[PDB]
Amino acid sequence: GEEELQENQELIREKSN
Repeated sequence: GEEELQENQELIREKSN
């Protein structure tokens, strides 16, 4: 389905410290 983008925003979460 649409798991690509589901994951990318979680990568913005990881940008955290």
